[PDB]
Amino acid sequence: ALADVCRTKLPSQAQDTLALIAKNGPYPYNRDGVVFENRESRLPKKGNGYYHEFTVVTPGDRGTRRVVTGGYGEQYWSPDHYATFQEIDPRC
Repeated sequence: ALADVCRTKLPSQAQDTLALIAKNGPYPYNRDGVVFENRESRLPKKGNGYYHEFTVVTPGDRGTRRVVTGGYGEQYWSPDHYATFQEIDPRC
C-alpha cells in the first residue's frame, strides 16, 4: 500500500486540520471540503465523491499541504498537493 504515518508525528497544523474535520469546521478556506477525485489512483479506488480535501495551513499563501478524508473516516496526509499520500495512523 501507501506509507503509514502517526498522527502525532505530523505537523501541528496537520493535526489542527484533523481536529477541525472531527469538529466539522468552521473551516478557514472556501475550498475546504470540496471533493477529491483521486484521478491518479494514488488512494484506494472508490466511487465518485468518496474523498474530500482540506487545507493544512502553511505559515506563509494557501499552499500545497492537505488532508484527504474517505467516506468511512480514512485520513491521508499530502504535503505536496496530492503528488504523494501517507495514510494517517490515528493510533500513534
